[PDB]
Amino acid sequence: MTEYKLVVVGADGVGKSALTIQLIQNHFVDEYDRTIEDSYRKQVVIDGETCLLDILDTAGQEEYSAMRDQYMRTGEGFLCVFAINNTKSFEDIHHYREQIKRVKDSEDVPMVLVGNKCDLPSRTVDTKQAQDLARSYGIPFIETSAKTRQGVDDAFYTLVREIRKHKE
Ligand SMILES: Nc1nc2c(ncn2[C@@H]2O[C@H](COP(=O)(O)OP(=O)(O)O)[C@@H](O)[C@H]2O)c(=O)[nH]1
Ligand SMILES: [Mg+2]
Repeated sequence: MTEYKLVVVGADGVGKSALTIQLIQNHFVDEYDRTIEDSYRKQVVIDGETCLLDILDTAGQEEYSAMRDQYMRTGEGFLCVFAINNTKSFEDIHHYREQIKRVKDSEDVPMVLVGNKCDLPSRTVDTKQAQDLARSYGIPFIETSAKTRQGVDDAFYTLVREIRKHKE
């Protein structure tokens, strides 16, 4: 049974926890403590392959965790999430990409740029901005809404496909 070890990163409030729970539990969580970091596991079928997902929902807290360390070290792909109504969160993305490059000592890490909250009308980052940024990195860009499930499987599955390419 293939396992994929994914990590969800991004600024506070972008929806990292909502997207992870929406994937795992198929419901949209209104409020979830911003300082809570946890791992989730679900067996799924991606493209006809049954596999295990093992997902760390980061909170970027400073107290030490040894789980945090192993997933950064052993994690195989990363979701870099910003919100489309949050210009500062899109500006924060570079910091997170550079941190992942450092942990993997590599410019080629499986990674997907996710622009969350696409159910909102007050959009300050347009698709081209985000598409230009993902092309710069050579990684996919996927629009998500944790609230209605739009793109949620696509974001997590596309990353797994990025992991598959790397493993070849
Ligand atoms: N409208 C909308 N709100 C969202 C979406 N995802 C998350 N939120 C809301 O944004 C806030 C932060 O979400 P949370 O999952 O705690 O973000 P985190 O800090 O990245 O873990 C919460 O109030 C969520 O209800 C979304 O797709 N659409
Ligand atoms: Mg959270």
